[PDB]
Amino acid sequence: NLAPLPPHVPEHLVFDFDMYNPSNLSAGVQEAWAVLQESNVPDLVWTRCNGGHWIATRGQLIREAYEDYRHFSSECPFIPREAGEAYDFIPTSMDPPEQRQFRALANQVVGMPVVDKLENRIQELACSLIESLRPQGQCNFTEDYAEPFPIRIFMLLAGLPEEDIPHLKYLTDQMTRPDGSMTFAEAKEALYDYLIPIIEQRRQKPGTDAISIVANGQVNGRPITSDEAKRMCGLLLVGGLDTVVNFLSFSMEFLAKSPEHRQELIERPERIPAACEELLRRFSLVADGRILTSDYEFHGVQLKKGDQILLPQMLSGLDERENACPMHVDFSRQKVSHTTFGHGSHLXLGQHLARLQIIVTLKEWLTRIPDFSIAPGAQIQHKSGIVSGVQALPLVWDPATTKAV
Ligand code: HEM
Ligand SMILES: CC1(C)[C@@H]2CC[C@@]1(C)C(=O)C2
Ligand SMILES: [K+]
Repeated sequence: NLAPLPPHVPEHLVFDFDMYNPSNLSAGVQEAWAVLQESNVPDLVWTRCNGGHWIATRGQLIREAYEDYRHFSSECPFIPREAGEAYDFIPTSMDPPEQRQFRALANQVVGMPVVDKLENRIQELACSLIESLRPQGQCNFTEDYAEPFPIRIFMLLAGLPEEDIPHLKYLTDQMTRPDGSMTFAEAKEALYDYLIPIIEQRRQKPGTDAISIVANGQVNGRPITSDEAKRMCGLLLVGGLDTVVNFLSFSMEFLAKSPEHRQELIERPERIPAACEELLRRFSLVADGRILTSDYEFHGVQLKKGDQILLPQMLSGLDERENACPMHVDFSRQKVSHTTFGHGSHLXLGQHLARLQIIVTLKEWLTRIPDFSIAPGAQIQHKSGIVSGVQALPLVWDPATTKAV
């Protein structure tokens, strides 16, 4: 239900948006969140859902809050409070000064030099999967590509067996879009239960994989601890298993529904990177937040120490104050403004990997299957959370229109 309204919150600021089951979900997730930017809604609102918390609804406030880590701490970055309290991943649960030293280590395993080394295998995997689907004239895109394409690459990078994917994917999903079977704390402890023996093993006998690299790594010139390594490796798993996996499906749902936009990319494939950026804006999908370190008056609103504030990364690029006609996809948009990969000191460090995976998927798919549609009669369902997603995406095409390459 709705948590009782705290005394310090004026009733005129109440807007009971449920980030885990938003009212207008049937219209699309981004559409469902964009209700927070309707004409009657203030820049900063209180929702009584999910224990009660603030929501910044506009790009300007979201950006300002991500910059001000002194007032807006990452210590408790998830809603609901019990999830944010249990959340201890590194670097995300940390503020400067201590946070930054951990970013360099994470960059060693998923940063640009690593992405370069993996790029041929990434390309190869996309081609392999797509060629196998091509003659079928149909797929369940979420499970036939959106999942295995990013996840098998992450498993390879981390040196984990592919048979472990269903278990790990289940756990990650419970931390971002819980189905009610597990609390965040339970899913976290299970993920750590998995990692503990692996980290011990790889500190004793290091390999070349990501976990070995992190577990035996150094931070600001001193050895990382087993526990710090566990808390970082957990985060890396969530990133590899539950980000681009969802994003690809939003993109592909859009392309199937939009023949005019596909054709643009078939006629002019060099536009694909710009298209990637515009889609990252339009189908932005992350929303986490921060906790107030002290009482603070922010844009005329009295925020109280300990208050949680959702700062939906998703909303910045959908904000008409940041981009004209924001629900329209324009691959030639001149200034594509978004905070899809975050803002401030916690900027996504997986973004080279993410962009490569998106760009590769678009290029390799459109080359082989230029003409495809949503299965006739299908209604695409979505699920909202910390990272939002597509429940299923049945696609169809005429094999005669495809090219084996
Ligand atoms: C479309 C794909 C992705 C999106 C939209 C995305 C989004 C984000 C966002 C919004 C943040 C900031 C969180 C915050 O400020 O609290 C973040 C941080 C982070 N992301 Fe990504 N991400 C994506 C892919 C990836 C991938 C593939 C990885 C690979 C491991 C990854 C690893 C990380 C890490 C390690 C951080 C923490 C940085 C820090 O706290 O200093 N992300 N990401
Ligand atoms: C918000 C994120 C996308 C970012 C990387 C994975 C994620 C769910 C986190 O816990 C930090
Ligand atoms: K915490």
